Amino acid sequence: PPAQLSVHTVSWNSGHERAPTNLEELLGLNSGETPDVIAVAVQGFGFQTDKPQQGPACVKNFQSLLTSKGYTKLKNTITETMGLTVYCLEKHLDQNTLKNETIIVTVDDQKKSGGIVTSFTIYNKRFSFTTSRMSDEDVTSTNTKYAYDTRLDYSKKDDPSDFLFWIGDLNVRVETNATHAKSLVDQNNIDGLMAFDQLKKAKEQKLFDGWTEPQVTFKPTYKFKPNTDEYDLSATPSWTDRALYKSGTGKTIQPLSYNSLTNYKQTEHRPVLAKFRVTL
Ligand code: HEM
Repeated sequence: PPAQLSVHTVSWNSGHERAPTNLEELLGLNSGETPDVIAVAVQGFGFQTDKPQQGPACVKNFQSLLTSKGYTKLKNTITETMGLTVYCLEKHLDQNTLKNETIIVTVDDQKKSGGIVTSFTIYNKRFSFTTSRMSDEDVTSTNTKYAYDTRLDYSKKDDPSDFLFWIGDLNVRVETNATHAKSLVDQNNIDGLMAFDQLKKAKEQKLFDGWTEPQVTFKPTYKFKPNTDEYDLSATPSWTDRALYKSGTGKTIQPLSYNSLTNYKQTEHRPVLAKFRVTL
């Protein structure tokens, strides 16, 4: 069994938009890296039913790029508002110990908010990937707007997973006015604007307890005028798509890079790509 494995994650609050043609950039494969595990999370509208019939292009296009690099799709899960797919290189899998398992958590009677957790074991180490989705208006188990539920947190099991990732738009925003936020963006004072970000507030309320976000050096990923790099200042610029990590068992998880993908500009939010090296 290997000393270390690499994991790439991407999430995007893509809304109504279809999957795009250059997936190598999206998955962080454009400089020839070969991650052991890839997870892709989307938030948007109407996936499961699929009235635009983009399901088949999703499958066609992802399966065509990834199967020829040695990936097996462990699971794709879709709801009306979320999608989560996890891929792993074929060479790591053993059917007798993989114990591939997904749950879906619903918090409302329309099944629009909640999350997905997909877990599996390779080399006797358990990985869990979560995505989640919450509305501002929702009544919730936390009495906050944040996309946390303890059922989605596999570090709060009696037998916590070894490597945990939570990816998606957490419904965490920047709590200041648009003018001040845009001034801090224009000055590139990322840490100054992050001071107003709600993740620390969620953690003060004991949500996302013990979860770490890699250092953010990129500008807010929302809200943009589509096809441009111009902020739509009808919303305070915020960091929407996030990647969080933790270990339940004291394993080292080292972020290598964490960045927004500004070249993908076709919508209001920009995708966020994180790359990690984990030590077994
Ligand atoms: C641009 C954002 C999107 C991304 C990144 C994305 C990503 C993915 C991924 C990675 C898969 C699994 C592919 C595989 O089989 O290996 C998938 C499946 C699927 N996607 Fe998307 N998707 C997007 C947009 C959409 C939209 C707008 C719809 C329509 C509502 C949609 C509908 C579906 C459906 C129905 C499946 C499952 C189809 C099947 O299992 O036959 N996707 N998507």
